[PDB]
Amino acid sequence: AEHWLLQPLPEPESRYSFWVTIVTLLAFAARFYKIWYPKEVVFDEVHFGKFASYYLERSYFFDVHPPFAKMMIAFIGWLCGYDGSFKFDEIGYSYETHPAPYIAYRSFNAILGTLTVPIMFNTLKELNFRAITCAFASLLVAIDTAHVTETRLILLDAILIISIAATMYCYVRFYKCQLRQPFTWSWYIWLHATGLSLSFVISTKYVGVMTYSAIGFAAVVNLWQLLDIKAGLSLRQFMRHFSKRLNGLVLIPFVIYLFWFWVHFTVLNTSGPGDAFMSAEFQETLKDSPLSVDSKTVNYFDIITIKHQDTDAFLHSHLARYPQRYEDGRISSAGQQVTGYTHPDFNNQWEVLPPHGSDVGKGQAVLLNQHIRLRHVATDTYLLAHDVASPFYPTNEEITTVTLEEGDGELYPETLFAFQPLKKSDEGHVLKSKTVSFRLFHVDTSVALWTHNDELLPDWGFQQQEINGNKKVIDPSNNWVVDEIVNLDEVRKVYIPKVVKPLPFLKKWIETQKSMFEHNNKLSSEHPFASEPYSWPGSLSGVSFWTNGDEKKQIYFIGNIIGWWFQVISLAVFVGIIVADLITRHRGYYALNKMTREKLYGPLMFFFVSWCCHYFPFFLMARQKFLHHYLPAHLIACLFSGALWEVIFSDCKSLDLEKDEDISGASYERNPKVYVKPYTVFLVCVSCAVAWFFVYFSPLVYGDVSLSPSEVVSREWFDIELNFSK
Amino acid sequence: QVAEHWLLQPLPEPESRYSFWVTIVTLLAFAARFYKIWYPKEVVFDEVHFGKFASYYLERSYFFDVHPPFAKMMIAFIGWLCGYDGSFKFDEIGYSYETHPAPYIAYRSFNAILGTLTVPIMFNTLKELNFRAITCAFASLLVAIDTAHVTETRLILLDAILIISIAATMYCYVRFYKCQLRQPFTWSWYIWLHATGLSLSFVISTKYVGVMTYSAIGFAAVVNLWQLLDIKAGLSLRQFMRHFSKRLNGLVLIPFVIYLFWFWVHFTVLNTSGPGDAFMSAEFQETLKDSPLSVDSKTVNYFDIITIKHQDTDAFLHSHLARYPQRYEDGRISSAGQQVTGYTHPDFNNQWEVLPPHGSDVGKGQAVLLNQHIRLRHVATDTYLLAHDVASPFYPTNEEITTVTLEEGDGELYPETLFAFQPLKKSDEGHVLKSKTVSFRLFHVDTSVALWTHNDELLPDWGFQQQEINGNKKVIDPSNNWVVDEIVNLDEVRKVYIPKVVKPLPFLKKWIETQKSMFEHNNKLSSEHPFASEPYSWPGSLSGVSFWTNGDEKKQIYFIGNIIGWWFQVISLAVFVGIIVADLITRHRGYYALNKMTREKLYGPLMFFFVSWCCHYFPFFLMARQKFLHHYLPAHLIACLFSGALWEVIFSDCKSLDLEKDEDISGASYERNPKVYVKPYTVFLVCVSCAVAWFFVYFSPLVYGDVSLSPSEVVSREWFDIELNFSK
Repeated sequence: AEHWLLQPLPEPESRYSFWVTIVTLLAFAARFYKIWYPKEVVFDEVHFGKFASYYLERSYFFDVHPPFAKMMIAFIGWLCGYDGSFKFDEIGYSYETHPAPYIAYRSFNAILGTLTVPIMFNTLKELNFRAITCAFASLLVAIDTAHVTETRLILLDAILIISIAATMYCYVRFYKCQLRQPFTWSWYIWLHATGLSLSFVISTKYVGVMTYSAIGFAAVVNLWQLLDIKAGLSLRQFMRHFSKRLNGLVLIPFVIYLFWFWVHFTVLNTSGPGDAFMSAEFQETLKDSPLSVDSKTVNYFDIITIKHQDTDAFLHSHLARYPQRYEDGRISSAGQQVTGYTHPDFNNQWEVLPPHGSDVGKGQAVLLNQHIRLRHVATDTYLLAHDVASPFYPTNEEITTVTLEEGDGELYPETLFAFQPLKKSDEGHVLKSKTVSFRLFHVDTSVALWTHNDELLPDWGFQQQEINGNKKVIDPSNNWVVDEIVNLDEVRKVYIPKVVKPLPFLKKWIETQKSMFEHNNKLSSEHPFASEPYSWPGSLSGVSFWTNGDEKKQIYFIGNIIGWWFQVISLAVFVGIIVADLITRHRGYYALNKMTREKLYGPLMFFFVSWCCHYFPFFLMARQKFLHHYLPAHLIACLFSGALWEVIFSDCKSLDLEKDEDISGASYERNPKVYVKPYTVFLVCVSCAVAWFFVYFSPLVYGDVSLSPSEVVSREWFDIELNFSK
Repeated sequence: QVAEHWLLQPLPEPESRYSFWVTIVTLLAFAARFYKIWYPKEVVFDEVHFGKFASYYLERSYFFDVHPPFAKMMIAFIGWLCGYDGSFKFDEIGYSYETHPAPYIAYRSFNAILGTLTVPIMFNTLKELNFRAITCAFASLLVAIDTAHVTETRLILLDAILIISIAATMYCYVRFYKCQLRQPFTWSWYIWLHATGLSLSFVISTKYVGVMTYSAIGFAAVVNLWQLLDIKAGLSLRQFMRHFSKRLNGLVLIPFVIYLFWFWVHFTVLNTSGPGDAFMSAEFQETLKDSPLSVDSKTVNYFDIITIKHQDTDAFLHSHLARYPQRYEDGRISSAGQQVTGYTHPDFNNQWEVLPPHGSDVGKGQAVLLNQHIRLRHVATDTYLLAHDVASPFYPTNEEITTVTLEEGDGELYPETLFAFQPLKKSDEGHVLKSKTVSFRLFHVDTSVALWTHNDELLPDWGFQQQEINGNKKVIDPSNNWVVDEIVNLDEVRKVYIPKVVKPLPFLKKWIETQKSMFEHNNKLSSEHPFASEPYSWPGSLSGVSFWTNGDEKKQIYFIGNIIGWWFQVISLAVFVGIIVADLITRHRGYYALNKMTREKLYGPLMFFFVSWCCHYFPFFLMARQKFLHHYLPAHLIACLFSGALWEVIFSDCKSLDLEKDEDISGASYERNPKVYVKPYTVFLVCVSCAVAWFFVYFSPLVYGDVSLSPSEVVSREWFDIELNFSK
């Protein structure tokens, strides 16, 4: 496409500036519309918000994707002065109870999604297409429902898609500089800008290898043309092209990719949820967490305080006794009261004793799920649970205490407790203060100790929380932690500051990289929205991102079906045109003008092959896949479709059907007329249909409007299952 | 046209030299396949499947398989020629052919003939591509004495029929292409076109992997149609359309009719109900005649007295007046209830009356439906079958099965007497229960267990050494399967065998149903295999498959390629890619290193074999189902032709006359008869042949299974991921 791409622009710059401004303002309006809504965690915000928090805390985490895009999200949190306190644990968590800077994160993605549109516009402008063609192709991304939904939420895809758009643009700029004058300062700038953008693509997600393949193919095709003796280059000049492109497109981008891992390991210098994925040698490079520095192994004969996780109350006892009858007339034991108390005192102190007749001595660690006894230090009594109903809950057991003589006698079984782990995998691990949650499980009656703060004991229980034996052992509200060890040896009191051992960066990176590829290939899950590659170009199914049951509102991830089908038709029509051109030429019939062919076999073939690189490799992947994996291919299909329809509405005819205009010295029409009037009417009709669809699906893009069940069902077609259709 | 000047040359040697070498390599191939063909006198590997299918064809019993019928019908046809009746079932590996005489020597001999006849077809393929007689001999020798091709083609396997049909396809297509170059639309051109189509039909009618052979020939046929579409070919569009329509007919339409013909034969031979029925619709099964034996198989009605038989242990559900001991040997407490046991002999204590639930309007003579609640009354003790939350004698997690009195079972224990004949498939819920044909789980309604029994351990003296009957919590377990064997109280009107009225089904409907079932089960889900292997390991022959083992004699058959031969082919493929890349680079630079005739060999026959190898290798990387080393034998077969051809080219005078001039330009002078350096070429081929033959002899104990190896000799043959038996 040398003669086509070296032409002046087909229109004045003011027309391009007008249309790029309009489509950028539409893209801005579509992404920033109600950006504060929903005020809850949506979809994969549970992952990328959580990773932003771990960067701010400097806590080591593992993920299957490279660090760059997550560090960009974390960097916005850092600019907002966010500390990482909020964890984004589940979908539907309110941003009002724990203020994460979610508007700033969503706004950052909305900016990147908006800036993608003028990069797409300028890509076609640089390929010498008309301003209306550039506007239309960019509009197909500006008001696509899937591109809008993804680029307003705290997702990696806004950073991926802008980096792909920037890669395509920078490569087109590089290629025009290559056609005009190679080895100019501008040629080096655009080569290294293509490499930089390619680095950001692969540093966001490994699917970025498809963008390397697309640009790599185009760069190899152009290197082949420069290797031809007809190019007039010496082998030394060719080798200069090769070595400079290898440096700009492979070596420098690889150094920038490694730089993001170097930043990642320098920021994440504290032990965290990622430790389980790494070797002990890697974990030795991490500092102890600030929380772990105040943690200690619990031993037999340690005096401990036991704290409830949900109510912050301590397990407490005092010389007061349960009333012989509760207010409902049930009979209590008239035993010593065990209560939940929110203030630290001497009545919160329990000594951990081993079972009677055990060989277990002072300084041995308590293991999870081992039988223990708890002695209340202030009253010198054993903790006890029995078949007596609790004050407020007739089905739950009263928790009391017994004398040492009675508890070493007949009531011995009723004094047996265990620090039962929350997970069966954790049985037999060493109990530690502050870090190990457990259920305080009674061995004989099979209940867990529980407390609540919705109702307080009457005046006879000092308005303290009730402690009772809950029969629903698995209930997450039965969770306790050892808060303090009161009798900690001064040496034990002295924190043991792990000596951080250094690991060479390349060893650290190779280990993390192997773990990334192994976990990415080795993973199960399910996700009731996974989609095979054959369904993507049709947008035949989508993904539920968020639902509110009370308001009957939902966010649903789906493509603009009119826009996507228009692109499928465009791809099919182009294959038909190329096959027809090849057949007719093989018959000595030259239907198409040289300039039409330069558009078809240059920019359109470049986008078609680039789309193939972002679509067909997914048929070879056996892992879970989803519709969002097609957004890179759809982005290229928007450029392609805009370009194709300008060619179809151009004067494509050869001057002489019996003569090949590609023969050196043949006359050909250099400025094929575009039929602007019917072309503009056609583009307006398609744009109005795409805009109508975007408005019709806007309640599902924004989640901001409740739909009646009949309106929900009216948007269910193919394999689109929506919530609230009943 | 591609390689037109090369392929139109006279043969490089007299026909007597070709006749000499083809005879020698065919005699070697015969000797390698027929060596001890009677050994082992036992069922080996997949002989359990293909021997069994041969038996079902002879009995006319309907069976289902994931592969098309042609190759199995060829095996069955040898049995039919031997007067074999199909009595022997080939149920397991190691079953003796002496106790039940199947014509296994005749079946193995048929495959050994086909494996032997593959070798002269391969030889003649290269002869027709104008290669030297020694080149044809060497490429055919690489198949004649390959350990994998030998092992497969002497056992009762489909692969002998597949491989000869692929070899015949390649040969027939080369013959067709030479007729196309000389004079199109001759009688010989039609013969070879339809012979290519016929051979292609046999490939896809043997295994669906035969689509790779259609792709290889289809690509070559499209490339040649593309050359004939060229205005420079001098053909009118009418003459081109005549080529197109005749090739479409000979390579697609006729082969498809022959493929359908084998299914028509299959459904005409298999006209009786059989083990395949479970894979087909009731409408398909209505086209099958009943099985004679099942003349007494009949609808089970309420108030029928039945015997219930376990599928895996052949034991009947049995009960008697003896009681469980108050404590088992491990100290667990039993119910001290009446014993329910598995008994292998038919008696009066196997008799259970099928009763409807209490308060049902269901009368005598109404059919029992699958998954309906029922009660079972033991006829001899007048007690209801019961399951409860008491642990079984041997399995602490499984329930004890007992019986209760009528008064107690009609009282508080009523829920614990409720059973269902639970179908194996959810699709079969609400169907009529029938004796002998309908497998079910005997499901307890209250505790959600299935009745189960085993024969690895028998009850102690208090349980008369009978099988335990227990309530298995793993309901879905295939070992929980039961059948109604007999209806003891059957009325004379029902007793009279009811000759099912056979209903006709249109052939295309029958074929479409079977074909959908074939593809669904082939890509059903498969699993993992102690011998499954991935495509990347095949060209190296890095792992093999155990086919047979005898523990007493320490003998084994192991399926593996001739590693020297396979690595020589990998090197050959790599060298050719290097030659093509070097030719392309040098030409771009205006340097014409290679003579026109050398290029016609490289871009004609060698490229045809290279693309054909690619079609038989690379598509397996896109397949997510289980795969095995034998799937590469079609690609290896093509790689043998390729490697023989390539090394003749390397040992030829490949130089252009003028390195600055393209000899492909019209009117350029080129050397028409490039000299082969026959002396160093023959020494090279003899050295490689001696190495391949040495390897074949060294592995021959594992090909034939006929020699016991010491543990050190076994370990000396273990390399890479080759695990052999008796290494300890």
